[PDB]
Amino acid sequence: KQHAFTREDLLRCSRGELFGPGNAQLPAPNMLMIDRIVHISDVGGKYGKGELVAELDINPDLWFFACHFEGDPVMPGCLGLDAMWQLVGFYLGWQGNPGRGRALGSGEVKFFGQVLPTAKKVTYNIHIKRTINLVLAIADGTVSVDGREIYSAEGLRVGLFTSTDSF
Amino acid sequence: TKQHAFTREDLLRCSRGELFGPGNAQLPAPNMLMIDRIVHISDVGGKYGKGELVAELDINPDLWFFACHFEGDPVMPGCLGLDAMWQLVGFYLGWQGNPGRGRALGSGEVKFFGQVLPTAKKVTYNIHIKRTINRSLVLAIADGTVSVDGREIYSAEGLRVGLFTSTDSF
Ligand SMILES: CC(C)CNC(=O)COCc1cc(-c2cccs2)on1
Repeated sequence: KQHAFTREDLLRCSRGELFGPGNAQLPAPNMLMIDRIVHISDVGGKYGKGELVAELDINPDLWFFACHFEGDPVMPGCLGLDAMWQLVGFYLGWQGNPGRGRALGSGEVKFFGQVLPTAKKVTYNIHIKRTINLVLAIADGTVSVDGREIYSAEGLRVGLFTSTDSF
Repeated sequence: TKQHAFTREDLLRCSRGELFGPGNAQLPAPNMLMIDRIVHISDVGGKYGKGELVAELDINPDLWFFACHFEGDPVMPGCLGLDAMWQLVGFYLGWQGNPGRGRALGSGEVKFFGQVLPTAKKVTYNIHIKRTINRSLVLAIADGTVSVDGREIYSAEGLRVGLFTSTDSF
C-alpha cells in the first residue's frame, strides 16, 4: 500500500516490526546499506513488474572508509551489492509474502566506478524481472553516486523461507 | 612468490600496505577483512593449472555482523563471503609481483545455497585461478567456492579483479 519509507520505517523493519515476526527484515547498522526508499511499487519498471528507488547518504566518517583501505578509502562493492539484495528482500515482504529472506545469488555483476568519501548520495535502482511462487524474486539493479552509474547486477535472486523451508 | 602461506599478522601487515609496498595491493583492515589466514597460495596447479588459494575465516558468535544481520536471526552475510573471494584474488595479483592498487571488477554466476550460523567453527575459501591477463591492465579471472565446516555453501564463477597504477578515472 505504501510507496515510500523513511529511515525510521527501515529501522522498524530491521527490528521485525514492519512486516511482523518471521517475515522479511532488513539488517540493522552497520550492515544496513539504505537510508530511505524513495519509491517502491509493483507496476512499471524496466519489465513492468515493479521498481524500487532507494538512497544512502554518504560522508567521510562512514565506518568502511577507515578500513577499506587505509590511505585509499572507497566504499566496498560488496556492500552496494548487498543493498540490492536487501532491497529485493524488502520487496518480497512488502508484497505481503511470509518468511525470512536470503540472497540466492546473481548473474553478471560489474563494478566500473567507485564511491569516494567526497560523495554526497548513493542511489539504487532495482527493476523486478519476475516473482516465482518457495517464493522468490529476480531483479536487475544498478548503483549510482551523485548521478553517475557505477555498478550493475543482472539476475539478482532473493528467496523467502518459512518455518517449513530449509537451506 | 616464495611464500606459500600467511598468518593473520601477515595479512594485517598487508592491510597497512607493508607486505607488497605502497601503491600495490592491500587487503582491507577490520572490520572488512574477511580472512584470518591463507593456508596455501601458489601459481601452479589448482583446477586450471594456473594457481590456487586456500584461506580460512574463524567463526564465533561475537563477529559484528551477527548482531545486525539479522536481529533475532543471525547469519553471515553472503556479500561478505563473496568479498573474501575478491580480496583473495587481489592478494594473488600482488603476490605475483605486479604493481598497482586492486579493485574487484565483478563476476559471472554467484550461487548461495547454504548459510553461516554463529554456531559454525570455520569458513574456508577455495579459489582457482583461471587466467591472468597482463596485456595492458593486469587482471585475474577465477572460480571460487565457500564452505562452512566441510560443507560447500557458495559458488562464484568468473570472479575478476584488476590492478591499477592509476584508479583516478573511476
Ligand atoms: C565489467 C568490467 C568493465 C569491469 N570494470 C572496469 O574495467 C572498470 O574499473 C573498475 C573499478 C572498480 C571499482 C570498484 C571496485 C570495487 C569497489 S569500487 O572502481 N573502478
